[PDB]
Amino acid sequence: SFSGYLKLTDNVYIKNADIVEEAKKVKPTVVVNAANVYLKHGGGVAGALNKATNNAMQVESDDYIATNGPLKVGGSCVLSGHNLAKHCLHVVGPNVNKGEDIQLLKSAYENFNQHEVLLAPLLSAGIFGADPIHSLRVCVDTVRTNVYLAVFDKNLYDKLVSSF
Ligand SMILES: CC(C)[C@H](Nc1ncnc2[nH]ccc12)c1ccc2c(c1)S(=O)(=O)CCC2
Repeated sequence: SFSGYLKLTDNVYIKNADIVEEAKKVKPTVVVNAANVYLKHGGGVAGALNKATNNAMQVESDDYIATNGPLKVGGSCVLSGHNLAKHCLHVVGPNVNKGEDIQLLKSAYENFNQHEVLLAPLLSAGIFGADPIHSLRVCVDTVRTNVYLAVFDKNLYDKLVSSF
């Protein structure tokens, strides 16, 4: 199971950890990917999860987009978790560096409520340009299911916990 997490609320937990390493250790039912609408897993969390699958996540993702078209910002899709989890929930948070509306961050976190328990990153943080403190607050105020957040930066983890 999940270990070494700090409990923030009745249902939100947080740890300073690499989500790829956490997925390989736990093999959760659901791992969330910080996806873009095209499912092009080039960098950040998406690039790291895809590299751990030996590119099998990208091959599956390109077939999904060829059939269905792109996702919406704030939307999601369920695909295989490959060697990392039973399933991967690909969720698109708004990328502020592309001028996407930050209000769509709450819609993105609502996708988590369709799963009883998930391993996830903070949406729209990092190269998506949003304030991580804001992302954690939207997470706690929107997600009702059990979410285990992996934040791979000790300095940011300490700032998130000390300001919570
Ligand atoms: C540095 C943290 C803010 C964090 N990094 C991480 N958090 C957890 N496992 C990780 N493995 C490798 C890095 C990594 C973070 C959280 C969310 C997002 C990104 C980064 S991003 O990939 O830059 C863009 C998408 C959203």
